[PDB]
Amino acid sequence: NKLEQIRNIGICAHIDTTTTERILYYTGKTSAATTCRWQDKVINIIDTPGHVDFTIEVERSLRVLDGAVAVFDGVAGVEPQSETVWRQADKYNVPRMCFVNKMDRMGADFYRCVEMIKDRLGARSLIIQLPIGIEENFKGIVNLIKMKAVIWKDEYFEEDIPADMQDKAAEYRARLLDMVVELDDTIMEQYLSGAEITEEQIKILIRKGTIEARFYPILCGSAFKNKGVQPLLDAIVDFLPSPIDIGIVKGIEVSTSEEKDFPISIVEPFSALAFKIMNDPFVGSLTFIRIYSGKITSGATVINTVKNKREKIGRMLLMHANNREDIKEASAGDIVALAGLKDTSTGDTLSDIDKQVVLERMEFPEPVIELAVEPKSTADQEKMGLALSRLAAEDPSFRVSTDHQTVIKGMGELHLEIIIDRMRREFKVEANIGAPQVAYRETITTACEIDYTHKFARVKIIFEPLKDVIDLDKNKTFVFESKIPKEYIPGVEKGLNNIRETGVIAGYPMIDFKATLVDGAFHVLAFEIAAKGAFREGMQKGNPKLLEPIMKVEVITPDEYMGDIIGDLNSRRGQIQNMDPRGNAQVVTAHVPLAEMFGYVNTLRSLSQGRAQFSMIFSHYDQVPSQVADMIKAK
Repeated sequence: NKLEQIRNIGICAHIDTTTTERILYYTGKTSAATTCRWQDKVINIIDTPGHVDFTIEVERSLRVLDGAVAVFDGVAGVEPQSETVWRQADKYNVPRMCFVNKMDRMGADFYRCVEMIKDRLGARSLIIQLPIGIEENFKGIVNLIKMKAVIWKDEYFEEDIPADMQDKAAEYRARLLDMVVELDDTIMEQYLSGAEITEEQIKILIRKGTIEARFYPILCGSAFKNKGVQPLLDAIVDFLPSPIDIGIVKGIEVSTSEEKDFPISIVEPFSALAFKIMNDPFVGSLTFIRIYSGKITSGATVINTVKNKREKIGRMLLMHANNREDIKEASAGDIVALAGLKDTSTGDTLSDIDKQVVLERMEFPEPVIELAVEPKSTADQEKMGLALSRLAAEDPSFRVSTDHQTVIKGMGELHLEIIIDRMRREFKVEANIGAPQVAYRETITTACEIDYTHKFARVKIIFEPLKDVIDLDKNKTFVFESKIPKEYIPGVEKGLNNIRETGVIAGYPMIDFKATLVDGAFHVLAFEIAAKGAFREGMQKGNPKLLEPIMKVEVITPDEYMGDIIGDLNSRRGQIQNMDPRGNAQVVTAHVPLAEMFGYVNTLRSLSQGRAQFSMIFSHYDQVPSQVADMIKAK
């Protein structure tokens, strides 16, 4: 089966020639993904670096790849940057191997680095290699599976383990076997009875253990001096999962909103996730997708289930080390680039029309952070619009609005920082940005009726906080209903919708309420004036209250910092929801008001020596305390 021959991988390395360069040279004899071959497998190397700190992109990278190679600086050991990615991989139980690099550099200490992998990361390490020679003398590795040394001259060759290392080699051989036979009772009895265990036997258990994330095979080498890359390639093919081994992709069936495990299979309907959009001067914008089921041929019609818009498959490309290949068909397991797509963003799902699925749940929360923009001069206004809209399509969680001064709206600081930067740099737009503003909201607490007359039209309307209504069939923030004296019912809606943006307390939009038009009168046209007065006066009678965005904060930290981290979260009016041990770390889940989260990236770093990490998504609105409610009515 073609599907079992695939290896979808990331190479996670803190940029030191690099390991990935050596990988790419050996298969032949810049891209979001590169496809190459080793032994009898097709390897798809996902470029894991990106924003590198955005969080969303890192998790999306981890769902596209199926296994990972974690590369550790042989001289530095385990570094904060590598810990934090390793923790994210723990989240998804990504099958992983460790490659201890730079074994030729001054101070390179394989065994110190293995100790940090075991200690700092709490990873169960399966050492299948030992280094031969220290620093400048590093010459190769002892393969503990074959019990043989592999040496590189300056050509290479496999020989008996060097004499002065037979003690270490034979001791690690055992430690390996004790780890490996824990996954089977029969071979366990075979190893206990004294019989020799075959290499093929050992490779199978190592593979099972690696795929189930029971342990992590450790390898070493030197990409600089070009030593150890071939065995790493062999271990990638031998031990990292195929998409068959993953078995399922998680998602939602669109018609039912039911979450589901979708089987990875070519005979099931087509589905794919776009993970990077890359601009190319020769072929235009490329959308890289990982296909999880079904097939697409050029000319097929699929549907973008996040945008709910059809797309047509035109050009399809495979990226190799130094050439692109036009292909006319792609199928489950493949990673390919599509050209000329109309409106598809990273994170979007492309699906069969007959069965629509979404693979990355994409609730589009109302923006929490708002920024005022003024173009530098009257000229750039043309560039100031085309650029901000070209980016609001590539990213739907960003919005731009205008008051009949333009305003941009995002979901967090770093999110807006990246946009403003691409705005001035990539698009040569010159403008001036104001200071951020929290997107406060307003609601009513109690039901309130009001008969309002303008002169001459008169409406009589009941306002109700949705939490108390006795109806429904959907879930909108503002609900309209008219149990009516007039055929002008459309006129009341327009007025009510236009003015709720301007709330009664302090100018913020009113949300979470029904408005029931009951009875009226007439004598002209344009009832919006009266419906506005009803709202403007009525809503003061429903005990209106200011609302602030509350964020779901998820902090992954090593236990020693959690006391400080939790105390700081509570100083931000945060409320801890849960703690779960993951390895030797803790996952803290909290609700914190966005207003108290500015600069948390840098605070968390200084509180955890760089070893903690966090993610933040909009949770809900709730009422603001008295002290801040006065702080908001200040302006």
